[PDB]
Amino acid sequence: SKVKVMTVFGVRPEAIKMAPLILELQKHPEHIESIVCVTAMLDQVLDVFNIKPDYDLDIMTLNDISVRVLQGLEPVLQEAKPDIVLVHGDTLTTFLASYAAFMQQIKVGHVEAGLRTWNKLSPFPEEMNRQLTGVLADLHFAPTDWSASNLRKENKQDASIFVTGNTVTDVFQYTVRSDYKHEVLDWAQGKRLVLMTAHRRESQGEPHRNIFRAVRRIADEFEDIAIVYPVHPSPAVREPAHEMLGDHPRIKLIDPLDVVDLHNFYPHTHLILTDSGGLQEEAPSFGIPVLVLRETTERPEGIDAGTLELVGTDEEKVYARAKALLSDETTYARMSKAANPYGDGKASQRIVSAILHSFGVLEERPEPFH
Amino acid sequence: SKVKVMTVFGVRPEAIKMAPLILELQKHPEHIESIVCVTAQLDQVLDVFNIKPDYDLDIMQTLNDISVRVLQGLEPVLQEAKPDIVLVHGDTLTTFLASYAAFMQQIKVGHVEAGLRTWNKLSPFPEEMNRQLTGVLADLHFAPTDWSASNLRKENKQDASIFVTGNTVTDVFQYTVRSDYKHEVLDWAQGKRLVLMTAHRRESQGEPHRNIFRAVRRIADEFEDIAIVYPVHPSPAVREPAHEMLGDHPRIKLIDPLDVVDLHNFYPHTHLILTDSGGLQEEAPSFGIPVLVLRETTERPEGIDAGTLELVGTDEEKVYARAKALLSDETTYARMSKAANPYGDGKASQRIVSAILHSFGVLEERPEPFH
Repeated sequence: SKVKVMTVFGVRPEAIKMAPLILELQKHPEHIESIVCVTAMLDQVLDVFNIKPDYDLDIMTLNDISVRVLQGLEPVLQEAKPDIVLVHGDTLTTFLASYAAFMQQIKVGHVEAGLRTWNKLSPFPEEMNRQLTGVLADLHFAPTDWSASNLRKENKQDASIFVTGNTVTDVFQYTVRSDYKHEVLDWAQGKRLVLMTAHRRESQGEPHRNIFRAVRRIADEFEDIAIVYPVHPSPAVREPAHEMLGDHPRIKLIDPLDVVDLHNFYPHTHLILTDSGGLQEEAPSFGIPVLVLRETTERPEGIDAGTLELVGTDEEKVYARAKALLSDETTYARMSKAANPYGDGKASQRIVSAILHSFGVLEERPEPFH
Repeated sequence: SKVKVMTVFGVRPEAIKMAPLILELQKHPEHIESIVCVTAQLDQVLDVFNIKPDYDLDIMQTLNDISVRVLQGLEPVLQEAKPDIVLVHGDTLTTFLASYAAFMQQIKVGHVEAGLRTWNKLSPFPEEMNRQLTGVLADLHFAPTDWSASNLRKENKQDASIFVTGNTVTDVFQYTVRSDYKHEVLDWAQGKRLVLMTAHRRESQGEPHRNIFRAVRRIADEFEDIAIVYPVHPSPAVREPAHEMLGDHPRIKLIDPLDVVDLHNFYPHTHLILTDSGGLQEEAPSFGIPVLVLRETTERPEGIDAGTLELVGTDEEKVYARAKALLSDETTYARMSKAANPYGDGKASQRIVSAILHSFGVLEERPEPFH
């Protein structure tokens, strides 16, 4: 008999962040039996990573989902009798699965533990979901030292916290290929590829107008850049973007990129302007400095590490900081050299070691991630 | 148009501690509409206090079954009654579920008796995990004591959300104690210092009980002005060694366990207590009665910290010696009797209602905390 590890998730983002961990668990058949339970059509990502769910609950109101996840999971847990349920992040499923496991005295491991706004109403219900999971979790896999210190602020036992980095950083192995080809990359071939995204609804109109004027000026000023802008579908973005950026030789407006396309652009790209939490988390793995089109951010670790800079939404600031990053090779090499404080691409390895250690199979505590 | 407060309780003890708070809520009809929701897996308690449940889920059982049933039951009740705040008590599963049901409808949560911690999810199970889960859903924490509030601050709860109110257990004596009260055993004890002893914990049932019974016997032989009342655990593993070792002594009356209302009515007549009851330890010091605790430790420091309780263990000599001391020298009796019950002053319900009124902006000034 083995450590029976059941991973439970049920949305597209959760699936991608859990896939590399599941693949890591399957590398230890000596010590671990890897069970996968989906709550939920997440089989699209599961076909990429070639993950076969052993259970598929179907939950096609917050109270209704809660009841239905609890009902579905009870028989799954008393049949499989896992030693540890692993949940990810801050979905309703993360909390409900931890709670189903708590009610059968099954150990809980929380992947991406410790993220806090300390505001119940923002985000809702994710802040409450991650605080509830926080009280049910036996093992906290904190991506960062800031995450781990959130957990210490709540009086969690130090020995229960493992800073592992984020598994987001483990997916590039499965996703990035050399074979990879795109018309947009061919169009950008000889130039510094500048990747920009603005999907935040609250920046439509005046803020977008300001960003676009700064970007146009930058396109005009630099003859050795090619700006790729995967534009938000909304007419409230498409129109102003086409109107103000649509007929420039060094700006390609395109349809939003798939995750796999996005990951494959990263090796080719020089600078990012985004308001995406995802690009801010991933891009530094490839040396890409990120200028963040926001007044603030929820996560401090990127700022403090210098992988990201807040640049806001006003024209002068966006232009100036974009200019500075594209000429001043000192600031670029600085942001580019700083290592992704969000992970190594070895988080799944550390989480599996932490599970093995907690069950007495590994006598040594793995080295954290700093 | 008022602050609609729905109070939720599930078990006999939960109902008794919530009863005084409901009766206090009913005293503010200008500001508060009081609603009562029962979620039981009780009709005596609810009659003693004259409380009419407005709602009632007749719950049929794993923790998961209860969990699904309470959630299913409460969604209709909260959708209809549309309360502004849900009040929940202690560390029951139902307290958490009711808090969770409320959270999903963005309904405010008030937690009565918040902040009790062992920081061990395995003792008690599932109560420690239940009160931590409730702790993350509560908007208002009604901490019985400063120690309880300190636990909540250790968990990074915001200071303005914590109110130290005292415990509503000290609010129930007004409703249960009558001057008109009579009892055979009270008459038997008349003219004497009544020593009330209980021994309920299964952990001590054997040679610890024999050690205690021996100490009690030597105290019964020694003291002429003493009457020992022992409402014995009805289990033959206790009732037999008790009736064997103490049942002959004319200064000891072994009787059946007391109703809560009877126990409360003994308190004004009792000089001294020996117990392992967490209940007597919370209650008796409201009547200035010193308690010798028949345990090596207790979960809860506030009693020991105040001089209301002394840990005395189960070893014959120390039970004897500490019992003898409390019966012999005032100055020791006096230190313990005079110290204010750190668990409450009978006004907790009043402080909880003020906290609620203040949180809804009806009372502009933050009310003053218990001691």
